[PDB]
Amino acid sequence: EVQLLESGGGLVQPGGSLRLSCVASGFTFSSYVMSWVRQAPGKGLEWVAAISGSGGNTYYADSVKGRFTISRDNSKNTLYLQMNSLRAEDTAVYYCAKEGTYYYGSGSFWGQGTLVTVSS
Amino acid sequence: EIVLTQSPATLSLSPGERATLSCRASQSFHNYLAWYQQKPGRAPRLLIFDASNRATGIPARFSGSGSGTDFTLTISSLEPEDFAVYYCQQRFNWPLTFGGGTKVEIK
Amino acid sequence: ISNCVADYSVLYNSASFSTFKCYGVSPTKLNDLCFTNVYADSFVIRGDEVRQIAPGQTGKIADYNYKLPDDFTGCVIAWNSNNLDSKVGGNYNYLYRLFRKSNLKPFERDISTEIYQAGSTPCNGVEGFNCYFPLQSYGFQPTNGVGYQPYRVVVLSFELLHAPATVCGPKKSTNLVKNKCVNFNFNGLTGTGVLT
Repeated sequence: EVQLLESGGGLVQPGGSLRLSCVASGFTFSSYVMSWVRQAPGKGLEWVAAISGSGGNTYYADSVKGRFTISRDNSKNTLYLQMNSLRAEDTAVYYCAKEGTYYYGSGSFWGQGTLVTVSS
Repeated sequence: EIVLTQSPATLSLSPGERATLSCRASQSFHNYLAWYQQKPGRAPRLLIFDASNRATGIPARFSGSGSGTDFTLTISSLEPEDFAVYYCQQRFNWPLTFGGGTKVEIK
Repeated sequence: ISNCVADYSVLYNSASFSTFKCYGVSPTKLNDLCFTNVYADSFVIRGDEVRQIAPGQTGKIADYNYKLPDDFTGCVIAWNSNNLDSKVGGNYNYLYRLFRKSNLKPFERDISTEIYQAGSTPCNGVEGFNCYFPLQSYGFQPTNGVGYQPYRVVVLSFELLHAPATVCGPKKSTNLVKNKCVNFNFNGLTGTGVLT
Protein backbone atom coordinates (compact mmCIF):
# COMPACT_ATOMS: atom_id res chain seq x y z
CA GLU A 1 0.00 0.00 0.00
CA VAL A 2 1.19 3.51 -0.85
CA GLN A 3 -1.05 5.30 1.69
CA LEU A 4 -2.18 4.86 5.28
CA LEU A 5 -5.18 6.09 7.26
CA GLU A 6 -4.34 8.97 9.59
CA SER A 7 -4.84 8.21 13.28
CA GLY A 8 -6.21 10.46 16.01
CA GLY A 9 -5.06 11.94 19.31
CA GLY A 10 -6.22 12.33 22.88
CA LEU A 11 -5.98 14.69 25.84
CA VAL A 12 -6.43 12.11 28.60
CA GLN A 13 -5.48 13.15 32.14
CA PRO A 14 -2.77 11.12 33.93
CA GLY A 15 -3.94 7.91 35.56
CA GLY A 16 -6.34 7.17 32.69
CA SER A 17 -6.14 5.22 29.45
CA LEU A 18 -5.80 5.93 25.73
CA ARG A 19 -7.83 4.24 22.96
CA LEU A 20 -6.96 5.26 19.39
CA SER A 21 -6.38 3.31 16.18
CA CYS A 22 -4.56 3.50 12.83
CA VAL A 23 -6.11 0.92 10.48
CA ALA A 24 -5.85 0.65 6.70
CA SER A 25 -8.29 -1.28 4.52
CA GLY A 26 -7.72 -3.65 1.62
CA PHE A 27 -4.09 -4.25 2.62
CA THR A 28 -2.28 -7.54 3.19
CA PHE A 29 -1.35 -7.78 6.87
CA SER A 30 1.07 -10.69 6.33
CA SER A 31 3.50 -8.50 4.41
CA TYR A 32 4.85 -5.19 5.80
CA VAL A 33 4.88 -6.08 9.49
CA MET A 34 3.67 -3.19 11.65
CA SER A 35 5.75 -1.20 14.13
CA TRP A 36 5.01 1.58 16.62
CA VAL A 37 7.55 4.22 17.65
CA ARG A 38 7.42 7.33 19.85
CA GLN A 39 8.61 10.68 18.49
CA ALA A 40 9.80 12.22 21.73
CA PRO A 41 10.43 16.00 21.62
CA GLY A 42 13.80 15.55 23.25
CA LYS A 43 15.57 12.25 23.92
CA GLY A 44 14.63 10.44 20.72
CA LEU A 45 12.85 7.33 19.46
CA GLU A 46 12.00 3.91 20.87
CA TRP A 47 10.02 1.03 19.38
CA VAL A 48 6.76 0.02 21.09
CA ALA A 49 5.16 -3.09 19.58
CA ALA A 50 5.38 -5.54 16.69
CA ILE A 51 3.01 -8.46 16.08
CA SER A 52 3.20 -11.32 13.58
CA GLY A 53 1.73 -10.67 10.14
CA SER A 54 -0.21 -13.94 10.08
CA GLY A 55 -1.29 -13.68 13.72
CA GLY A 56 1.05 -14.88 16.45
CA ASN A 57 4.00 -13.76 18.54
CA THR A 58 4.42 -10.20 19.81
CA TYR A 59 7.29 -8.62 21.73
CA TYR A 60 7.28 -6.22 24.67
CA ALA A 61 9.79 -3.39 24.94
CA ASP A 62 12.62 -3.13 27.47
CA SER A 63 10.83 -0.32 29.32
CA VAL A 64 7.41 -1.96 28.80
CA LYS A 65 6.81 -4.94 31.10
CA GLY A 66 3.19 -5.23 30.01
CA ARG A 67 2.36 -1.63 30.94
CA PHE A 68 1.43 -0.78 27.34
CA THR A 69 -1.19 -3.48 26.84
CA ILE A 70 -1.06 -5.28 23.48
CA SER A 71 -4.44 -6.85 22.70
CA ARG A 72 -4.54 -7.15 18.90
CA ASP A 73 -6.65 -9.42 16.71
CA ASN A 74 -5.84 -10.92 13.31
CA SER A 75 -9.36 -11.67 12.02
CA LYS A 76 -10.09 -7.97 11.49
CA ASN A 77 -6.33 -7.13 11.39
CA THR A 78 -6.72 -4.76 14.32
CA LEU A 79 -4.18 -1.96 14.82
CA TYR A 80 -4.90 -0.36 18.18
CA LEU A 81 -3.47 1.26 21.31
CA GLN A 82 -4.28 0.71 24.99
CA MET A 83 -2.40 1.36 28.23
CA ASN A 84 -2.95 2.19 31.90
CA SER A 85 -1.68 4.59 34.60
CA LEU A 86 -0.83 7.49 32.30
CA ARG A 87 2.41 9.31 33.10
CA ALA A 88 4.35 12.42 32.08
CA GLU A 89 6.67 10.25 29.94
CA ASP A 90 3.86 9.93 27.35
CA THR A 91 4.36 13.54 26.10
CA ALA A 92 5.37 12.45 22.60
CA VAL A 93 3.97 11.65 19.15
CA TYR A 94 2.51 8.24 18.28
CA TYR A 95 3.55 6.79 14.91
CA CYS A 96 1.89 3.91 13.06
CA ALA A 97 4.27 2.45 10.47
CA LYS A 98 5.51 -0.78 8.91
CA GLU A 99 8.82 -2.21 7.72
CA GLY A 100 9.45 -4.42 4.68
CA THR A 101 7.77 -7.70 3.81
CA TYR A 102 10.42 -9.77 5.61
CA TYR A 103 10.53 -10.13 9.38
CA TYR A 104 13.95 -8.47 9.58
CA GLY A 105 14.30 -4.80 8.74
CA SER A 106 14.56 -3.81 5.08
CA GLY A 107 13.19 -0.25 5.07
CA SER A 108 10.24 1.33 6.88
CA PHE A 109 8.07 4.17 5.57
CA TRP A 110 6.34 6.14 8.31
CA GLY A 111 3.08 8.01 8.71
CA GLN A 112 2.28 11.56 9.77
CA GLY A 113 1.05 10.50 13.21
CA THR A 114 -0.70 12.42 15.98
CA LEU A 115 0.75 14.00 19.10
CA VAL A 116 -0.55 13.25 22.60
CA THR A 117 -0.23 15.74 25.46
CA VAL A 118 0.10 15.02 29.19
CA SER A 119 -1.16 17.66 31.62
CA SER A 120 -2.18 17.19 35.26
CA GLU B 1 21.76 -4.01 25.84
CA ILE B 2 22.69 -2.10 22.67
CA VAL B 3 24.23 1.38 22.91
CA LEU B 4 23.95 3.93 20.09
CA THR B 5 26.43 6.81 20.38
CA GLN B 6 25.57 9.73 18.09
CA SER B 7 28.55 12.15 17.77
CA PRO B 8 30.42 14.26 20.36
CA ALA B 9 28.04 17.17 19.46
CA THR B 10 30.90 19.28 18.04
CA LEU B 11 29.91 18.98 14.36
CA SER B 12 27.40 21.85 14.54
CA LEU B 13 29.32 24.09 12.14
CA SER B 14 29.01 25.69 8.71
CA PRO B 15 27.55 23.36 6.03
CA GLY B 16 30.69 23.69 3.89
CA GLU B 17 33.46 21.10 3.43
CA ARG B 18 30.85 18.24 3.31
CA ALA B 19 30.51 17.34 6.98
CA THR B 20 29.62 13.72 7.78
CA LEU B 21 27.92 11.90 10.67
CA SER B 22 29.95 10.14 13.37
CA CYS B 23 27.43 7.55 14.52
CA ARG B 24 29.44 4.92 16.42
CA ALA B 25 28.33 1.62 17.95
CA SER B 26 31.24 -0.70 18.77
CA GLN B 27 29.41 -4.02 19.05
CA SER B 28 28.14 -6.86 16.86
CA PHE B 29 26.14 -5.99 13.74
CA HIS B 30 25.07 -7.58 10.46
CA ASN B 31 25.47 -4.29 8.47
CA TYR B 32 21.68 -3.76 8.47
CA LEU B 33 21.29 -0.03 9.07
CA ALA B 34 18.76 2.59 7.97
CA TRP B 35 18.87 6.37 8.22
CA TYR B 36 16.14 8.98 8.64
CA GLN B 37 15.75 12.65 7.70
CA GLN B 38 13.62 14.84 9.95
CA LYS B 39 12.64 18.49 9.63
CA PRO B 40 10.72 20.09 12.54
CA GLY B 41 7.01 19.81 11.86
CA ARG B 42 7.59 16.98 9.36
CA ALA B 43 7.37 13.21 9.74
CA PRO B 44 10.68 11.46 8.96
CA ARG B 45 11.24 9.05 6.09
CA LEU B 46 13.83 6.45 5.11
CA LEU B 47 17.09 7.07 3.24
CA ILE B 48 18.72 3.68 2.61
CA PHE B 49 16.92 0.36 2.21
CA ASP B 50 19.58 -2.26 2.99
CA ALA B 51 23.05 -0.68 3.49
CA SER B 52 24.89 2.25 1.80
CA ASN B 53 22.36 2.23 -1.05
CA ARG B 54 19.82 4.84 -2.08
CA ALA B 55 16.19 3.76 -2.35
CA THR B 56 13.60 4.92 -4.88
CA GLY B 57 12.69 8.60 -4.68
CA ILE B 58 16.10 9.94 -3.59
CA PRO B 59 19.14 10.80 -5.76
CA ALA B 60 22.79 9.91 -5.13
CA ARG B 61 23.43 12.87 -2.77
CA PHE B 62 23.62 10.40 0.14
CA SER B 63 25.97 7.40 -0.06
CA GLY B 64 26.75 5.38 3.04
CA SER B 65 30.05 3.80 4.00
CA GLY B 66 31.12 1.46 6.79
CA SER B 67 30.30 -1.92 8.31
CA GLY B 68 30.53 -3.90 11.53
CA THR B 69 31.06 -1.15 14.11
CA ASP B 70 31.19 2.20 12.26
CA PHE B 71 29.06 3.84 9.58
CA THR B 72 29.19 7.24 7.85
CA LEU B 73 28.30 9.00 4.60
CA THR B 74 29.59 11.42 1.97
CA ILE B 75 27.21 14.23 0.99
CA SER B 76 27.54 15.39 -2.61
CA SER B 77 25.93 18.83 -3.04
CA LEU B 78 24.82 21.68 -0.81
CA GLU B 79 21.06 22.19 -0.69
CA PRO B 80 18.36 23.99 1.33
CA GLU B 81 17.32 20.50 2.49
CA ASP B 82 20.79 20.03 4.04
CA PHE B 83 19.77 22.30 6.95
CA ALA B 84 17.91 19.53 8.78
CA VAL B 85 18.36 16.75 11.34
CA TYR B 86 19.63 13.26 10.50
CA TYR B 87 18.85 10.11 12.50
CA CYS B 88 20.79 6.87 12.95
CA GLN B 89 18.74 3.67 13.22
CA GLN B 90 19.51 -0.05 13.52
CA ARG B 91 17.23 -2.93 12.59
CA PHE B 92 18.23 -5.98 14.65
CA ASN B 93 18.18 -6.38 18.48
CA TRP B 94 14.36 -6.39 18.72
CA PRO B 95 14.12 -4.26 21.90
CA LEU B 96 15.14 -1.74 19.19
CA THR B 97 16.53 1.35 20.87
CA PHE B 98 17.26 4.06 18.31
CA GLY B 99 19.53 7.06 17.87
CA GLY B 100 19.12 10.66 18.93
CA GLY B 101 20.51 12.75 16.09
CA THR B 102 22.37 16.04 16.27
CA LYS B 103 21.98 19.76 15.62
CA VAL B 104 23.63 21.95 12.98
CA GLU B 105 24.58 25.54 13.89
CA ILE B 106 25.10 27.58 10.72
CA LYS B 107 28.20 29.76 10.54
CA ILE C 1 41.50 -32.86 -10.80
CA SER C 2 44.41 -35.32 -11.06
CA ASN C 3 46.40 -37.25 -13.73
CA CYS C 4 45.12 -34.77 -16.31
CA VAL C 5 46.13 -33.09 -19.57
CA ALA C 6 44.84 -29.52 -19.41
CA ASP C 7 45.00 -26.59 -21.83
CA TYR C 8 45.00 -23.05 -20.42
CA SER C 9 45.77 -20.81 -23.41
CA VAL C 10 42.42 -21.66 -25.03
CA LEU C 11 40.63 -19.77 -22.23
CA TYR C 12 42.47 -16.53 -23.05
CA ASN C 13 41.73 -16.99 -26.78
CA SER C 14 38.10 -18.06 -26.28
CA ALA C 15 37.02 -14.39 -26.75
CA SER C 16 33.77 -14.99 -24.85
CA PHE C 17 34.78 -14.68 -21.16
CA SER C 18 34.23 -11.33 -19.46
CA THR C 19 36.57 -11.62 -16.45
CA PHE C 20 39.96 -13.02 -17.46
CA LYS C 21 41.82 -11.53 -14.51
CA CYS C 22 43.18 -12.91 -11.24
CA TYR C 23 46.20 -12.78 -8.92
CA GLY C 24 49.20 -14.95 -8.12
CA VAL C 25 50.67 -15.77 -11.53
CA SER C 26 49.77 -15.08 -15.15
CA PRO C 27 48.52 -18.04 -17.24
CA THR C 28 51.07 -17.21 -19.96
CA LYS C 29 54.00 -18.01 -17.63
CA LEU C 30 52.12 -20.91 -15.99
CA ASN C 31 52.61 -23.80 -18.44
CA ASP C 32 56.40 -23.92 -17.93
CA LEU C 33 56.04 -25.42 -14.43
CA CYS C 34 54.68 -28.79 -13.30
CA PHE C 35 51.73 -29.12 -10.91
CA THR C 36 50.37 -32.08 -8.96
CA ASN C 37 46.75 -31.20 -8.07
CA VAL C 38 44.06 -28.91 -9.49
CA TYR C 39 41.01 -27.86 -7.47
CA ALA C 40 37.79 -26.48 -8.94
CA ASP C 41 34.60 -25.04 -7.43
CA SER C 42 31.38 -23.85 -9.07
CA PHE C 43 28.86 -21.33 -7.75
CA VAL C 44 26.45 -18.70 -9.08
CA ILE C 45 26.16 -15.08 -7.90
CA ARG C 46 24.63 -12.01 -9.51
CA GLY C 47 26.33 -9.24 -11.47
CA ASP C 48 28.08 -6.34 -9.79
CA GLU C 49 29.53 -8.00 -6.65
CA VAL C 50 32.05 -10.26 -8.44
CA ARG C 51 34.93 -8.08 -7.19
CA GLN C 52 35.19 -9.21 -3.55
CA ILE C 53 36.10 -12.87 -4.26
CA ALA C 54 39.68 -12.28 -3.03
CA PRO C 55 41.40 -12.60 0.37
CA GLY C 56 41.49 -9.59 2.66
CA GLN C 57 38.16 -8.13 1.51
CA THR C 58 34.70 -7.85 3.06
CA GLY C 59 31.25 -8.69 1.69
CA LYS C 60 28.33 -11.04 2.25
CA ILE C 61 29.32 -14.10 0.21
CA ALA C 62 33.00 -13.52 1.06
CA ASP C 63 32.48 -13.39 4.84
CA TYR C 64 29.68 -15.96 5.23
CA ASN C 65 29.63 -18.31 2.21
CA TYR C 66 33.03 -18.76 0.53
CA LYS C 67 36.44 -17.15 1.02
CA LEU C 68 40.08 -17.68 0.03
CA PRO C 69 43.27 -18.05 2.09
CA ASP C 70 45.87 -15.31 2.20
CA ASP C 71 48.40 -17.34 0.18
CA PHE C 72 46.00 -17.92 -2.71
CA THR C 73 47.86 -18.12 -6.03
CA GLY C 74 44.90 -19.60 -7.92
CA CYS C 75 42.71 -18.00 -10.56
CA VAL C 76 39.07 -16.94 -10.86
CA ILE C 77 36.93 -17.28 -14.01
CA ALA C 78 33.43 -15.83 -14.47
CA TRP C 79 30.99 -15.35 -17.34
CA ASN C 80 27.39 -14.33 -18.00
CA SER C 81 24.37 -16.61 -17.52
CA ASN C 82 21.65 -14.83 -19.48
CA ASN C 83 20.34 -17.95 -21.23
CA LEU C 84 20.56 -20.97 -18.92
CA ASP C 85 20.28 -19.67 -15.35
CA SER C 86 17.74 -16.88 -15.97
CA LYS C 87 14.25 -17.74 -17.22
CA VAL C 88 10.63 -16.65 -16.72
CA GLY C 89 8.73 -17.39 -13.53
CA GLY C 90 11.78 -17.37 -11.25
CA ASN C 91 14.13 -20.09 -10.06
CA TYR C 92 14.04 -20.84 -6.32
CA ASN C 93 16.88 -23.39 -6.43
CA TYR C 94 19.56 -20.66 -6.16
CA LEU C 95 20.01 -19.41 -2.59
CA TYR C 96 22.69 -17.58 -0.61
CA ARG C 97 23.44 -17.64 3.11
CA LEU C 98 22.95 -14.66 5.41
CA PHE C 99 23.65 -15.80 8.97
CA ARG C 100 26.47 -17.66 10.69
CA LYS C 101 28.22 -17.43 14.03
CA SER C 102 31.59 -15.81 13.33
CA ASN C 103 34.20 -15.04 10.66
CA LEU C 104 34.63 -17.68 7.98
CA LYS C 105 37.63 -19.98 7.62
CA PRO C 106 38.96 -20.83 4.14
CA PHE C 107 37.76 -23.90 2.22
CA GLU C 108 34.84 -25.45 4.08
CA ARG C 109 31.30 -26.32 3.00
CA ASP C 110 28.34 -25.77 5.34
CA ILE C 111 24.93 -27.38 4.81
CA SER C 112 23.82 -26.12 8.24
CA THR C 113 20.10 -25.50 7.70
CA GLU C 114 19.53 -24.86 11.42
CA ILE C 115 18.12 -21.39 12.08
CA TYR C 116 20.61 -18.94 13.59
CA GLN C 117 19.86 -17.44 16.99
CA ALA C 118 20.06 -13.68 17.54
CA GLY C 119 18.68 -13.01 21.03
CA SER C 120 18.97 -14.96 24.26
CA THR C 121 15.68 -16.81 23.70
CA PRO C 122 15.73 -20.37 22.32
CA CYS C 123 14.48 -20.88 18.78
CA ASN C 124 12.82 -24.35 19.03
CA GLY C 125 11.69 -25.02 15.48
CA VAL C 126 9.08 -22.49 14.37
CA GLU C 127 10.34 -18.93 13.74
CA GLY C 128 10.40 -16.83 16.90
CA PHE C 129 10.72 -13.50 15.03
CA ASN C 130 14.51 -13.26 15.52
CA CYS C 131 15.82 -16.78 14.82
CA TYR C 132 15.81 -16.49 11.04
CA PHE C 133 16.19 -18.96 8.20
CA PRO C 134 19.61 -17.93 6.83
CA LEU C 135 18.97 -18.79 3.16
CA GLN C 136 17.32 -16.33 0.76
CA SER C 137 16.52 -17.10 -2.87
CA TYR C 138 16.93 -15.07 -6.06
CA GLY C 139 14.23 -13.63 -8.28
CA PHE C 140 15.23 -14.59 -11.82
CA GLN C 141 13.55 -12.52 -14.53
CA PRO C 142 14.80 -11.88 -18.11
CA THR C 143 14.54 -8.06 -17.70
CA ASN C 144 16.70 -7.85 -14.57
CA GLY C 145 19.45 -5.33 -13.92
CA VAL C 146 23.13 -5.56 -14.78
CA GLY C 147 24.09 -6.07 -11.14
CA TYR C 148 21.15 -8.45 -10.63
CA GLN C 149 21.94 -10.58 -13.69
CA PRO C 150 23.29 -13.94 -12.45
CA TYR C 151 26.87 -14.90 -13.32
CA ARG C 152 28.53 -18.32 -13.45
CA VAL C 153 31.72 -18.02 -11.39
CA VAL C 154 34.30 -20.83 -11.26
CA VAL C 155 37.38 -20.55 -9.03
CA LEU C 156 40.48 -22.73 -9.28
CA SER C 157 43.52 -23.24 -7.06
CA PHE C 158 46.96 -24.79 -7.50
CA GLU C 159 49.23 -26.41 -4.92
CA LEU C 160 52.51 -28.35 -4.65
CA LEU C 161 52.48 -31.37 -2.33
CA HIS C 162 55.14 -34.11 -2.00
CA ALA C 163 53.12 -36.17 -4.51
CA PRO C 164 54.51 -36.30 -8.08
CA ALA C 165 53.28 -33.79 -10.63
CA THR C 166 50.42 -34.35 -13.08
CA VAL C 167 50.10 -31.35 -15.44
CA CYS C 168 53.03 -29.27 -16.69
CA GLY C 169 51.92 -27.51 -19.88
CA PRO C 170 51.71 -30.12 -21.64
CA LYS C 171 53.78 -27.63 -23.73
CA LYS C 172 53.37 -29.50 -27.08
CA SER C 173 56.25 -30.19 -29.49
CA THR C 174 57.63 -29.36 -32.95
CA ASN C 175 57.96 -31.29 -36.21
CA LEU C 176 60.48 -34.09 -36.83
CA VAL C 177 63.76 -33.33 -38.61
CA LYS C 178 66.02 -36.14 -39.82
CA ASN C 179 69.53 -36.35 -41.33
CA LYS C 180 70.63 -32.99 -39.90
CA CYS C 181 72.75 -31.92 -36.94
CA VAL C 182 70.14 -30.76 -34.40
CA ASN C 183 69.74 -30.25 -30.66
CA PHE C 184 67.37 -33.12 -29.87
CA ASN C 185 65.13 -32.80 -26.81
CA PHE C 186 62.93 -35.50 -25.32
CA ASN C 187 61.25 -36.57 -22.08
CA GLY C 188 64.43 -36.73 -20.01
CA LEU C 189 67.46 -36.21 -22.25
CA THR C 190 69.10 -33.27 -24.01
CA GLY C 191 71.95 -33.41 -26.49
CA THR C 192 73.28 -32.50 -29.91
CA GLY C 193 73.34 -35.08 -32.68
CA VAL C 194 71.98 -36.25 -36.01
CA LEU C 195 68.90 -38.48 -36.22
CA THR C 196 68.72 -41.31 -38.77
